Amino acid sequence: EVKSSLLDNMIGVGDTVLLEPLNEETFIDNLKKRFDHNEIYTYIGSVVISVNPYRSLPIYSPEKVEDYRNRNFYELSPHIFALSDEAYRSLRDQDKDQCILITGESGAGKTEASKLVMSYVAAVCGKGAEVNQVKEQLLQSTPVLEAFGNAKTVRNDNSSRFGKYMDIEFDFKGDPLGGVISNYLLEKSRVVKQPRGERNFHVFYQLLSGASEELLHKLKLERDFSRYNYLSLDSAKVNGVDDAANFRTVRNAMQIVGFSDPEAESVLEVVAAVLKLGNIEFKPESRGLDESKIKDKNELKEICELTSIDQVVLERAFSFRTVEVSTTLNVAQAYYARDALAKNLYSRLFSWLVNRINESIKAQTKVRKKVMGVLDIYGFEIFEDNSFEQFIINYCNEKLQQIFIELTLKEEQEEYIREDIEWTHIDYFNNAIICDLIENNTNGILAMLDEECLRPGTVTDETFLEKLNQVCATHQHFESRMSKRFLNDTTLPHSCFRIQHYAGKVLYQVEGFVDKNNDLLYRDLSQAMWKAGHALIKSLFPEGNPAKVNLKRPPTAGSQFKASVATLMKNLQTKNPNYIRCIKPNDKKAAHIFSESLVCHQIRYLGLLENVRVRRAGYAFRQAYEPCLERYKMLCKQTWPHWKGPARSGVEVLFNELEIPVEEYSFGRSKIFIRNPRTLFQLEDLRKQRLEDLATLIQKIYRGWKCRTHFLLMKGLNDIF
Amino acid sequence: ADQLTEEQIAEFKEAFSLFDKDGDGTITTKELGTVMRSLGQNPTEAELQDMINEVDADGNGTIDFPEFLTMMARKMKDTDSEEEIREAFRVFDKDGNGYISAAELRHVMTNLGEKLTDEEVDEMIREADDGQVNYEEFVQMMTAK
Repeated sequence: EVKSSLLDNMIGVGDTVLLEPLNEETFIDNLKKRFDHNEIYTYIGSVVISVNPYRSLPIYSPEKVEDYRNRNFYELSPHIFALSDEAYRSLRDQDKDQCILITGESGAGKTEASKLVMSYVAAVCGKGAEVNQVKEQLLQSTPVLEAFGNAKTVRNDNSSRFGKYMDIEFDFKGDPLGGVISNYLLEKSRVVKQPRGERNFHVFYQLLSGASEELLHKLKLERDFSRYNYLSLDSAKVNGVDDAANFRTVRNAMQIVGFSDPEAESVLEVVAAVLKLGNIEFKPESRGLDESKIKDKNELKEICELTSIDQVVLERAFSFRTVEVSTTLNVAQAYYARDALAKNLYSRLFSWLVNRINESIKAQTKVRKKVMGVLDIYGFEIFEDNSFEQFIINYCNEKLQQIFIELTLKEEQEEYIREDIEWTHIDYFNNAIICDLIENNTNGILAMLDEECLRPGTVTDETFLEKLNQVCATHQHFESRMSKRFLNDTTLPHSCFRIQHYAGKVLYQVEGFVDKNNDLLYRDLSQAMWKAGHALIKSLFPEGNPAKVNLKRPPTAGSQFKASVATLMKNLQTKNPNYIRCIKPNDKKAAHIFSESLVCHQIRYLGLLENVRVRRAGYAFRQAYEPCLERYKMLCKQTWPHWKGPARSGVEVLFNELEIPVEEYSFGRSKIFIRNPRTLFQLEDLRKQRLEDLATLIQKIYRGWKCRTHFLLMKGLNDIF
Repeated sequence: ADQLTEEQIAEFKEAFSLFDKDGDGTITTKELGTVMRSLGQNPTEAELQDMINEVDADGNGTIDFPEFLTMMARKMKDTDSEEEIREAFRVFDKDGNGYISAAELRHVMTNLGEKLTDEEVDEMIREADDGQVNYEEFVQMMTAK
């Protein structure tokens, strides 16, 4: 055991539940006060707040990985090793599965946090070398995941447009067997359309940049971003990004992950089909009620030569639809399919790549396995121009927070009953009204956006918004130009709606919501692609097998996510969760700069102040009667040195001695509860000033014994009479 | 009227003398804590500085023997336990083993209270043996008596 406390030599305040007053002012000024002392980790109860130092700090020492070994939170200063410890001990002793949820803006260190969690675990789990046979494949795999899943937005030059899960698998003894990597919620829309200033995924620009002309001639490509629609002319070269170099780094990484050069070559063929697949244009057939028709077949011809598919079947695919018969598609309906084939060929390949990596470190043996995992989902996004893409990222952050704010509230209420303490209803922010506003299947935005895409009639963005305005109007968390806030703000213009999240109000632009929501992969495309000669392309499209049931598809795009976010919340609940809130102090990757402006935004995004109100829950401090006495018994002259035993009554008579009012605390069946920190800081101050009297006692007594001993010895040597 | 007794008054001069070197007949300010402590006294340097500011308005450091006596008469009633000084250490113990880290002793004895000097805490240490220090063996040492 050990008799320590994080209140000792506390810089600022370590567990922000001891904050008083609790405003955003005092919060920003405390992760700055700590930050300046290299105290980047801060607690909200069992949660760690990680502000990126943008340097190496000497707190990741081997002596820490052991100092934080098998110790509770309060026993030491805040550190990420306290979360990794709770996780490992829970994994080890309860045979539980651990998910570690990392949230925040890119560059906040979410890549670094996961590496410090798993590098702690290797150090304490005994079989560290075998664990790190896994952390290396997961590393060497990063530059591929990035090329296919990261992209340059108007605020992040390397943002991950997907949810990232990785874990390491042990058996019920502690012997590691392998790892997994999972991909979630890919922004398939980014393939086909992007906004201005932003950029498509990396792998397109890495390929065209650093593929030798010989390699660009096997794929019917050319170094000219101005020739491709799915790529952008101006926004295609980023500051300090050498896609040529990155491509050599993605070509290497596949080699060491385990890709036969046929496999790799057949991967870069599919990036080449999808890039060139957005060059296909269509025009009406002799056309007010008529059909669609290609413009050119040259790029289509190249796609067929490359993919080994049959032009006749794609020609027929992009234009007809055999169902139930073979209805012909409108021109719009035909572009929607040239895209749907593009994004549902990129995503199916990215997910393919992920499961081609996991074959390496899949756990061979079929025995029960515990899991030590990290979920790095993508940070909240308030852009200047918010679109359908951000809607998902923010709806995903709202599902995760509601799931968390209620779990946290449930477990605090579950403790106040163990100690026979009364509950006080926390007038908090139930996050569910925004979820309901979004994901409801009757009056939802998703359902009513899908419902405008199921119309054979003519539907544009302004009908979907003027649908929202009709039914979403009275929802106090929905405000538009014709719906109706009572605040003196300039009126909203057309073609936008604003809703209130847990992270604040976000203004969404409707241009694209209908196009970005049409993900219609009708069977004629899966079937024409199952007829390919490409061992890869035919493997991504199994519904193209005529044998397989012709059932349906995921009818919509917003539907395809509401189900994909559902399987995530359902997997994450089956696990023991801990959380890391990663924060950037400066946009400029600077070491010791802390901008109160930029950090406060993330305090909103991460929803941190509700965590404090939720975890405070009235009484902010609690401690078991035993250590609470051994620590403060020296403050009255009735407990010093003993006792009063037992501890509940010794503490009672201690407080009724310091004249501290009875309204300021409460007696639990094992722990003493204190409402406001301003009391606990009064006890921890008196202790600071009592210990200055204990030191003075030892000091005064060593000085007396040293002098009395120096004197009698001296006057014992007076025997020279 | 001190209130004190002669056999005491015997004990104290023995000690008073050898600090009184000049024959001018007094111990210096700085000569009072070492003669106090030399006969069963454990006074805080603050208490000592109080005493000084009381006697000496003569602008020099001089103390007579009766005022000395009446500076020693109350302090005998100033008992100081042993389970106190034993707990004062246990407060500064990472574990409950009774072994205190020699550094966390130097830290305390040099950062809290009446700071001890660099040479005090070194020789305190070399009297307390051996990377650690058995503060429970150190207290009997200083309190056997």
